[PDB]
Amino acid sequence: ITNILTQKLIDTRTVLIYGEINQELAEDVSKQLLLLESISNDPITIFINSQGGHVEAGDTIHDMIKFIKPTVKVVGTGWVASAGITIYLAAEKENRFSLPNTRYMIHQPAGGVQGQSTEIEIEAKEIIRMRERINRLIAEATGQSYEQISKDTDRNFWLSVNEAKDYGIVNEIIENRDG
Amino acid sequence: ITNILTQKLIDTRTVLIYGEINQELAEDVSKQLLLLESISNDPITIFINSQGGHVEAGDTIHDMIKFIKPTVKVVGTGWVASAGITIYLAAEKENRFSLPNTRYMIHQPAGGVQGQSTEIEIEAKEIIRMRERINRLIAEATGQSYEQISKDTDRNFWLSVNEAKDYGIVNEIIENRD
Amino acid sequence: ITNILTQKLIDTRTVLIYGEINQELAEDVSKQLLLLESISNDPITIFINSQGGHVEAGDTIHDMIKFIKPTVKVVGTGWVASAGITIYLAAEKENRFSLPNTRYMIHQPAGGVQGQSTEIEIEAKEIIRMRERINRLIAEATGQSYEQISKDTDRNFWLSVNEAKDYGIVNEIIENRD
Amino acid sequence: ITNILTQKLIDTRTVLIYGEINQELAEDVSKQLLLLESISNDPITIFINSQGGHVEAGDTIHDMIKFIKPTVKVVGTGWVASAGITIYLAAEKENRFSLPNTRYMIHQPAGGVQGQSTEIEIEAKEIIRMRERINRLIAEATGQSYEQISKDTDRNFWLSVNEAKDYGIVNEIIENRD
Amino acid sequence: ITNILTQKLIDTRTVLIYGEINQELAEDVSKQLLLLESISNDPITIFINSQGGHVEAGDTIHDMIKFIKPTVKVVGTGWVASAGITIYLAAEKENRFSLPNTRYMIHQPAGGVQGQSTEIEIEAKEIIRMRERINRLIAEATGQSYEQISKDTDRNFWLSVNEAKDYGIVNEIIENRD
Amino acid sequence: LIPTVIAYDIYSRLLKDRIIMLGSAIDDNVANSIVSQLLFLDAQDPEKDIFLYINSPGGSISAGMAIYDTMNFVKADVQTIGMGMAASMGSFLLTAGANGKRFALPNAEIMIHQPLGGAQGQATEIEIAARHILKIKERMNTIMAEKTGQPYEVIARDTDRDNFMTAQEAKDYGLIDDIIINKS
Amino acid sequence: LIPTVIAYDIYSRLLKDRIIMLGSAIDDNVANSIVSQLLFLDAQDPEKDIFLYINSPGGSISAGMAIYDTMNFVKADVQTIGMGMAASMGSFLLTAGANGKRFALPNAEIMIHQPLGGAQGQATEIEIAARHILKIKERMNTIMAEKTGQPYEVIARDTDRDNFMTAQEAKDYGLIDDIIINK
Amino acid sequence: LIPTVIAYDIYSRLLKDRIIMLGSAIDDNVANSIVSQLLFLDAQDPEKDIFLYINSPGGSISAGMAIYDTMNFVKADVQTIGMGMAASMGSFLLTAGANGKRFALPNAEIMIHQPLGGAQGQATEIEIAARHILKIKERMNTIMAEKTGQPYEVIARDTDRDNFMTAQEAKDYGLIDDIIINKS
Amino acid sequence: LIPTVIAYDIYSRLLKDRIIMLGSAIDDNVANSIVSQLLFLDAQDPEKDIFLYINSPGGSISAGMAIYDTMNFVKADVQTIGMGMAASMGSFLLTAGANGKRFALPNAEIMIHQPLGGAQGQATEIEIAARHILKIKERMNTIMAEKTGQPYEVIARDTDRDNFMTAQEAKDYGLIDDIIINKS
Amino acid sequence: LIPTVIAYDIYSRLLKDRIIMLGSAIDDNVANSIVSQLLFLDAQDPEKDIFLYINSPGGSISAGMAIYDTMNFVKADVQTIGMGMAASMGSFLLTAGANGKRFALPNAEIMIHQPLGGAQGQATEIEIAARHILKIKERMNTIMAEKTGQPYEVIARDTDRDNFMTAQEAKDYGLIDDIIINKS
Amino acid sequence: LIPTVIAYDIYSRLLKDRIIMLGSAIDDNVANSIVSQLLFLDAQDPEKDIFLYINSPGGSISAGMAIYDTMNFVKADVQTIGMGMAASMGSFLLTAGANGKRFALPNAEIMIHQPLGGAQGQATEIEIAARHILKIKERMNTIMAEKTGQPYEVIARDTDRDNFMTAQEAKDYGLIDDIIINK
Ligand code: NA
Ligand code: NA
Ligand code: NA
Ligand code: NA
Ligand code: NA
Ligand code: NA
Ligand code: NA
Ligand code: NA
Ligand code: NA
Ligand code: NA
Ligand code: NA
Repeated sequence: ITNILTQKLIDTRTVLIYGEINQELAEDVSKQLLLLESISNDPITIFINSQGGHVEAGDTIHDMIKFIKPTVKVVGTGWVASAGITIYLAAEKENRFSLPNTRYMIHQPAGGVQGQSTEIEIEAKEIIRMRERINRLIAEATGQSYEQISKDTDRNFWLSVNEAKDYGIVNEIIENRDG
Repeated sequence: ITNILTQKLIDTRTVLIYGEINQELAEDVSKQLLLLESISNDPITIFINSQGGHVEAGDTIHDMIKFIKPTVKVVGTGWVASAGITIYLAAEKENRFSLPNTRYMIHQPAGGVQGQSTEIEIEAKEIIRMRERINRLIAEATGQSYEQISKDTDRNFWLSVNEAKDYGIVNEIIENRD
Repeated sequence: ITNILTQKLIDTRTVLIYGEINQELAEDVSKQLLLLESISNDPITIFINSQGGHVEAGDTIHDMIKFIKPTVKVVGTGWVASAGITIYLAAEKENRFSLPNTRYMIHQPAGGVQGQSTEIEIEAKEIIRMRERINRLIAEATGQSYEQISKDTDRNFWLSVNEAKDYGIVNEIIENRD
Repeated sequence: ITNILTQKLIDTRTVLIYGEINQELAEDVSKQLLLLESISNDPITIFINSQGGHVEAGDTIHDMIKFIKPTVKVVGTGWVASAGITIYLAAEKENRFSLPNTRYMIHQPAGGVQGQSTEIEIEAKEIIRMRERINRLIAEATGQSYEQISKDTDRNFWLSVNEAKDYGIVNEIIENRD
Repeated sequence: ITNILTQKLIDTRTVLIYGEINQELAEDVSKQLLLLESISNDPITIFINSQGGHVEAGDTIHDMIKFIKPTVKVVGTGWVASAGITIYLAAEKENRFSLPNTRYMIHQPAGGVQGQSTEIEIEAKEIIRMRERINRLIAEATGQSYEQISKDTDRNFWLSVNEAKDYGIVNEIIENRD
Repeated sequence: LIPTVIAYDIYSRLLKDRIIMLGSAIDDNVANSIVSQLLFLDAQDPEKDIFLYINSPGGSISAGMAIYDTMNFVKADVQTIGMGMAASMGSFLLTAGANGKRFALPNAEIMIHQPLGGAQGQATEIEIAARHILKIKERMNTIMAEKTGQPYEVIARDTDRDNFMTAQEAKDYGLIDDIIINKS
Repeated sequence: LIPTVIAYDIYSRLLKDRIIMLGSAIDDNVANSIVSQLLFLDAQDPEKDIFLYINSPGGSISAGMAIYDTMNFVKADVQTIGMGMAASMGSFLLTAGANGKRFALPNAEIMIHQPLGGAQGQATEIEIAARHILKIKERMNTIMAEKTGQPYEVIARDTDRDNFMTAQEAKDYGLIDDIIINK
Repeated sequence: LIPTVIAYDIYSRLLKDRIIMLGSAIDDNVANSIVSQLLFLDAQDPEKDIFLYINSPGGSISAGMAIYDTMNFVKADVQTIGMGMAASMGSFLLTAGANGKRFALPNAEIMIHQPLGGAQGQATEIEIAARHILKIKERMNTIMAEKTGQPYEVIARDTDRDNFMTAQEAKDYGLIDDIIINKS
Repeated sequence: LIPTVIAYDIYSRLLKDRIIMLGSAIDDNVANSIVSQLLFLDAQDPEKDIFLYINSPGGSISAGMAIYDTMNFVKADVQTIGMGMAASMGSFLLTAGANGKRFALPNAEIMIHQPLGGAQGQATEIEIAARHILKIKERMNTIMAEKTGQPYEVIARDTDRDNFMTAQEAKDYGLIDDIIINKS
Repeated sequence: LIPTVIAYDIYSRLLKDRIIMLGSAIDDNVANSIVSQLLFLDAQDPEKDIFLYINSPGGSISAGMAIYDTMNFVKADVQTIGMGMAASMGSFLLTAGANGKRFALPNAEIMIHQPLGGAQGQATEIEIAARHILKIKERMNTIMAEKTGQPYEVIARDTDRDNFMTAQEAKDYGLIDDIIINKS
Repeated sequence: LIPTVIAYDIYSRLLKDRIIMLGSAIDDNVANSIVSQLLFLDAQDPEKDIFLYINSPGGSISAGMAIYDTMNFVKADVQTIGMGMAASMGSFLLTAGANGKRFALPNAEIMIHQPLGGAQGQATEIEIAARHILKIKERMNTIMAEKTGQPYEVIARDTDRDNFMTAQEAKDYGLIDDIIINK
């Protein structure tokens, strides 16, 4: 009877990304996505409630979503911020949904360095590049120009569910499964 | 024999939301709701004992309750506060029950910011919006006007089980399964 | 053979409430009670050894005991205090037992507030109400008048097993299963 | 049904190396690789997201990848740095892939010593040797000369996915399973 | 299907000793060795990646390797140091292998004492004896004379994989299973 | 970095000109110092004005109340000059200066406030604490209403939450009598 | 080192020549000391200039504002000399010196800045704090615009994030009047 | 143990002979003391040389820069004597002494250095910090090139990592003018 | 618990008789005090001997080196008296006293020592630190070889690990000239 | 509670009568103070006796050994008076007083002791530490055997563990010469 | 905050009238101060009485024993006045005052006590510690029996656990000679 039970979980083709984005979470999601892919090519639904976290962990989840054969649909819930947005934006525009009570936030990446000028300088060049890479990724998936994203992510750019729709992040706001 | 046992748990179609509302709890509830939905379209009962917590986690549980096909019934127990209320109010009015020894509390959201004026200003606009969103959600589910909720949530607004009924939060106070 | 073993545990229809009353414990008890209820309508025995704890968690367990169909019998053991008493008093008087080495304690609820007068004032009104609600609950289940309970719970009111019997908390002191 | 499920995991022949490289992680990877090897000689895919960590743990994973019979393919994802690079570079050049959003970093090893000159001197000789061993390993797998790697790893040498390709670390940048 | 899976792990006759040598690790290894011995008399392979640790825990693993009937083969990987070396040197010379990226270290034991002269004196005699016991063990397994080992372990004596071979610690450097 | 110039230290030298510096959070220690200084200056010459500079975020209500009562007790007029920040008990003390002799420098911040406190223990203890702080709030509002010329309800309304004011706003409100910009 | 000389301590001796050393983070304590020193020096001789050396990373805005208002209050001209670092409130105080009497030593760093703060509690409390610090930002920018000769929008733009300047750049900017090299 | 010999403490007594002891890590506090001592000694007699003993591992660049600018500001020649260790800002200050009057004792260690710092926050903030410290590095190298007589590129190359020197090596490099062995 | 005696404290009183007490771990602070005392005593009378009592477990090598160089710098002979414990830099300073004027009390412990240090960071940084401390070790051994009359190899051998000595053993080694038992 | 009396404080006043109070754990700091006091008192008048009051639980052996050697060094007889507790190094110092001039008050506790220490590192380092402390133990026992008149083996036996004694037992043992009851 | 009155502080001023304040827990530091004060006062005038005010919860037995022995050592009579609390070593010292000159103020609390201590290590070490503290207990009881006039067994019985007394009870018991109310 745990036969018909975890079979039921796996039949939903549903992955939950709730909380801080880190390498552990990236490992769980990767496993689940790879597992679901080998079962069938049917679509996968991802519910995202994330404030963000580790950008490289976000990159992995983003790239894995595009990597697997099955079409991935995303549903934003609660909030989707920073690295969370990167993950969210991995899905094709037609497949980017949001529940009504969700807010969205994009910003430039943050970090820290201590040491010699040379060390600081090296890490500065690196975070500038990262800022550019993420901004281009956002621009591309969203329809906005690179310079628009670049200007908006200067500070914390909060968007209500409706503004996220207008901005090109969210495609369709849904309340029901359609049922 | 664990066959007829966890089958029995799942046959109850019952979800317990006890304690602090956070993303972990939102994940558990989401899993349980999605699991129960794929089994059948029979009603689901949620018992809530929560002081609240993370508002976005509360939003997820709220939206998931409305998202799934099965009708969800809520039973308030002990206390239902803040984000807990948001979850509670996801159910249709006819389906909002309370056990006798429960108190209810709505208030405006809280938070913190440190940094430059610009950063503080940005986060201030954001919490004002959140206050408005939640107040409208409460007003809508409850029957009260936006300005009434807005005025009442200025400070901690505690309600006894009977006052929560009068206010439009609770619909029916029950003691037995009938 | 774990077939005939956990079947044996569940056949006892016995729930243990040992230690601090909190929301986690309330969740365990709720699950066990709901599980036992769906199996049959046969009586359930609860052994309580609790110093108390979270009043709202105690309220949930109290209300759940009354909520389910099966008759619940309580056996006080070691000590039953505060929120523990509230749980204990959920059972009908005929069903309230105690083991010989048990002591009982009722008192008014406690808490803390920090902030503005308004915030303190709000929380004060709330704890006064809670004190009244619990005192009435005790009075009702126990046979004592509200003002008697109100006077006695002013400070820690400790009762030996025999005094708890006289007071209307305990009905029958038992040593054996019979 | 957990029959067809973990069978499915093991059928993927996929190992995930996510996070800090340490001896615990080396043990997990070693177990998985040895397990997969005894099942069949089919290729194994390793996804690496690692900032690095313990060099000797990295050495073990590197050597184990070469030790087993099955051909190992590596896919860099997120970042691959320090000890992570050593692991990545264990695969033959034809089998070194990267996902689009990955950056790469090589640098000289770091450490600490406290005590007498003699003790410090001994550990200094040791870290110089380690620097040389790793630089030669990088040079060999990458196509660059020892002196080029030696010059570049003087400080943190960050590479974008495209530069990592030009440098001889990454062979093919992929977006899909094909 | 977990039938053919952990059967596969146990069919490898492989034990991993990764990380700090302590009594817990000694217990795991002892269990695994005793388990494998009762299954058959086929050879056992031990992969060692260890910086060392507790000398008495190392002694137990060393003695257990010699105690069981099956021939034990050791493969040094990453690093093998202190108590790790003692374990490594339990295997007969013909059976002592190393992966290419491994370094080796022998040194005298370390410790601490606080108290009266008498107590310090007692513990000093004890650590001198331990130094002698370990040095003789190393000398015996390695082919070197007691006085050579004694002189070399004065400070941290680091050896590259090739020097460890020349020294008599490692017998054969391998890259593949063959 | 507290200079001793001629031996007098810098605050001692200013005290000789009847200037008291209240430049920290108000606690029992600070209160006792200020009170002693007021008592001393009045004993020396009850005819000459005292100058109380206030740059305080506030603190203990009872501690500030000791200063307040001493200000009214001494025969000498206590002039109050707000500089930097006068919040909570600090602004209360600022408003408590002698009539016509309450000033603030042009960019001084003034903040008024409902009392802050805590309550722990049983319901009875919490009620005792609540009733006590409510009483404190009410007599504070009453004294402020009196010193500003505002009606009680206005003070109660305007101190419900942190209320920040410019020196000019404090003047139009009645907390201070004028703004000193230059020595004229 | 807190060395003495004749039992005058070294700062007391410098104060006798009307020199005030502001060489730490500005808090209520430091502010009170500086204010007292300014008040004392003006009482002694309102005709002679005061010399305020500034080497501060900044600190409390209100604390610095007490010093600022006292500088304008006293009849004596307060000359400001920036040495080492004058950041945030430190550079604000530097610019607040008497006209034509604001200096910096050649290698002094000057940094200008948007106000820093915090906000905790309910939405209403956070809004109160946000409105307050925004008001502070605006009047600070206004005073700086006035002292430098820059238009308000320029100050607002240039203080959005940490803005480091050489003494020469500060002079160009109108934060100081001249660079001091010798005596 | 800070001895007081006649009323003077030992450093005060040495200051009377125009000797300043810089014998700790340089922070804002130490800087202010040294600056005040330099300012005081020059006010007393602008004609007589000042003697600055340096035994410091360095510290805050801006703090040391206050000392540096004050050294050049005062009319008196500031002689620098390195003892024990003069590293980072310590060796910078050592090289900043008056021409021909920069000395070190025979076994003094001198160490030169690229600037150390930190950067936290968003990419923009990190860039601001990086640009700032790079600017600092460049003007420090420029001043050192000037004081030593070495070309800029040589200073930049030689300060890339910790560079330890004997007194003799420092003399050959242009950092100091001569080594003192005895009083006479 | 530092007692005063006649406005001198006890160490100040002893300093008036040209006695310096080095009775703690040597750091930059202690070094600066000792250096100042040596400089002061020599300025007062370059003809009279100075008496440096040493009871130290050692400390910073560079700090001690400041004291060492100052001892040789001053014209006055610095006599050294070891009491209790003279270890590491303490025993180095003890051996550095004027020829024929290095003493220890009968039960004083002397301990000689290889330098202690640390190295952190990348391989290059660790190498820089290793080379530096090795250089320090070698010049320390050289100075000790010179002061004791022992050949370099003997000093290197005997300081490889903690080497404890009685006053008699130190005398026979060449570390001290004589054992002081009674007053002259 | 450190009171002054006339410009002296109370210990300074007692020092003027040649009384030294050793009333704490013995470390390098305390040792240096006691040593300086002994050196000072002997310089002032080598003919008059010194009075060393001992109330100490002991402490550093080398630190106490500095005091011990100084006691024997000075020409003046150092009388020792044990009060309260004289344990470890405290009782060693008590026994070290001039012959016939070692006293204890009637209820003073005396405790004798084997040396305490520590050893960390490699086997070689631990052996070095063990050999060192054993050597210390043996010379301490030797000095005690000499001062008490007990044979070495008796001291070794009786200091194996904490050995508490009454003043009377200490006197029978030879640790002290007599007990003082009154000022007669 | 130790008030001064004229370079004398308040305790120094009281010491000039031969008054010693013992107003804290007794440790080696406090003991040394009290001992020095007693030694000093007796050196100045062996004929005049000393006044020792005691307000102490007790502390180190050996430390108090230094004070005790010094009290008996000095020629001057040491009067003891108990105020507030005299417990453990505090009450022992109170009873140790000169005969007929041991007083307490009316509301002073007196508490008598068995010795407190600790023992750590091997069985031998614990036995050594136990024997030592037992010996201490026995000689303390003996001295108390002597000063109070109570038989040894009575002291041993009555100090088994914390024994609190009023000033009146302390007088009846023999710990003090009389109660002082006024001057
Ligand atoms: Na896809
Ligand atoms: Na629903
Ligand atoms: Na029922
Ligand atoms: Na392979
Ligand atoms: Na075997
Ligand atoms: Na008045
Ligand atoms: Na002015
Ligand atoms: Na100059
Ligand atoms: Na000399
Ligand atoms: Na003598
Ligand atoms: Na007497």
